[PDB]
Amino acid sequence: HHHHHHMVHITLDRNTANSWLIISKDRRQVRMGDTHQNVSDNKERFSNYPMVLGAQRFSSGKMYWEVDVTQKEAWDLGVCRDSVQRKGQFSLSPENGFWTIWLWQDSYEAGTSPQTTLHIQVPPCQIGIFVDYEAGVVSFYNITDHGSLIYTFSECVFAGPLRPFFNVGFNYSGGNAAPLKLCPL
Ligand SMILES: Cc1c(Cl)cccc1NC(=O)[C@@H]1CCCO1
Repeated sequence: HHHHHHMVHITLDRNTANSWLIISKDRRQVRMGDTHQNVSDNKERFSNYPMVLGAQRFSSGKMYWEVDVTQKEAWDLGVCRDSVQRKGQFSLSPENGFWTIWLWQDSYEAGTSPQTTLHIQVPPCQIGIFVDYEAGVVSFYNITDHGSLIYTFSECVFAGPLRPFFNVGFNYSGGNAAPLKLCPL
């Protein structure tokens, strides 16, 4: 791809984080803590899952950023509506305002309803995310494999401002403590 020139500097929004997340001082890294992180509750926080939003809101144009997923067993990445549900149980789907991919149990899947199997030959250590607001496109790229396409959501009905979306995943196994990191431009 040749999307790198629409690069945007994403930072994480502490106020949206599940209360067990630890966001770095530079707001570019997030990991699951081994307990509640001593913050007050608020209506923005994702309650049921280890999720957080980027601070930036996008309502036009082309945007591109990259995320490091090295040595994680589970995660979700993409974009979502600013108005997505925060509390209780929900599925990641375009109907619920999410355009995402994930790793779970040694398989990669796109967050369609029902979910779509991804075909990845080279497990990615860094993921590129491209949004074209006007075109209604969200695309994912394998930076480890020379930028190869992972998945394109097209005919997207955003229906609102978009925010970068992250899930560090559960760490029941003890093998998923590693952070998500926003990679430099
Ligand atoms: C923080 C969290 C949410 Cl939000 C949802 C489900 C699980 C967890 N916690 C973990 O994955 C690990 C394993 C048990 C102790 O923490």
